[PDB]
Amino acid sequence: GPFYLMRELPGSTELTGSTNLITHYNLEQAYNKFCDLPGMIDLPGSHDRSLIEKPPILSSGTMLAGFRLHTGPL
Amino acid sequence: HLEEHLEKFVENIRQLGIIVSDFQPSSQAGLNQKLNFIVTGLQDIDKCRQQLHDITVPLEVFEYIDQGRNPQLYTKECLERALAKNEQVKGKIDTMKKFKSLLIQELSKVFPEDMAKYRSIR
Amino acid sequence: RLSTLIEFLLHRAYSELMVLTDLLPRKSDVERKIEIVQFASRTRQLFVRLLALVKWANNAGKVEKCAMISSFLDQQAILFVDTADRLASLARDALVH
Repeated sequence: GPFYLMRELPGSTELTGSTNLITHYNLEQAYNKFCDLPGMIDLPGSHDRSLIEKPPILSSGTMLAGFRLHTGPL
Repeated sequence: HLEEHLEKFVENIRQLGIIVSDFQPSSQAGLNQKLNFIVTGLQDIDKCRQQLHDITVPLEVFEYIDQGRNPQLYTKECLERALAKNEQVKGKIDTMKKFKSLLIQELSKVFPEDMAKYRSIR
Repeated sequence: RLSTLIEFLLHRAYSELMVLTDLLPRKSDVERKIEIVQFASRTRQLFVRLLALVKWANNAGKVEKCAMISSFLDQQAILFVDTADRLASLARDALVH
C-alpha cells in the first residue's frame, strides 16, 4: 500500500531561490534607478601623488604650526 | 550630513587659496596659512565625525575610487550581474521543472496507481 | 573599516603639512609655492576620496544585496555538484562491491 520510507515534504513555498529575491528584499526601486562621480566631483571643482594618497590609504597645533613656518611672498 | 558640507567648503577654500597663490601675492602670505589651518581643523572634525559614525567599507571600493568614478555605475553593474544570475537561476529552475513534468506525463502508463498516489500526495 | 583609513589619511596629511612648512623657509619662494600647491592638490585628492566614501556610505545596501544573492547561488552551487558527485561516487564504488 504505502511505499517504503515515505515522509512529509517541506512547507509548500518557503524561502527559495525561485522567488524574486530583490523585490522581496525591497531593493527594486534602486535597481530601476540604476539600470563618473569623479566628474560629479569635477563639476564641484576643476578636474578629477594621487599615487601617494592611494598608498597612504592602502595601509588602512594649527595656530602653532602657522607661526613656526614662514614662506617668502616673493 | 554636515561633514560633507565642511569638506566641500574646505576644498573650495583650498582651491581659492591656490588660485590666489598661483601668481605673486602682493598682500601678506599668512592668509594661505590660515586657510590651511582651517582646512586641517575641518578635516580633523570630519575624521572625528567619521570615527563616531563608524562606516564600514570593503577594498574593491578602494580600488574603484583609486581610478576615480562615481559609485552609481558600480551599483548599476552589481544590479545587472545579480539580475543575470537571477535569470539564469530562473532558467535552470524552469528547465528542471519542465523536464520533471515531461518525464511524469511521458510515463503515465507504467503504473496508474503510482501516478494516482503521486498526484494525491503531491 | 573607514575609521583606520581616515586616521591614517589624517596622519599622512599632518606629516605632509609639517614637512612642507619646514621645507618652505629653507627653500626659495618658487620652490615653496610649488610644494604648497602640490600639497593642496594632494589634500584635494584626499578630500574627493573622502567625499566619494561618504556618498557611497548610504549606497551600501544594493551592493550588499547583490553580493549575498551571488553568494547564495554560489553556496548552493557547491551543494548541487556535491550531491551529483555523491551519486557518481556511489555508482563507481558501492555498486562494484
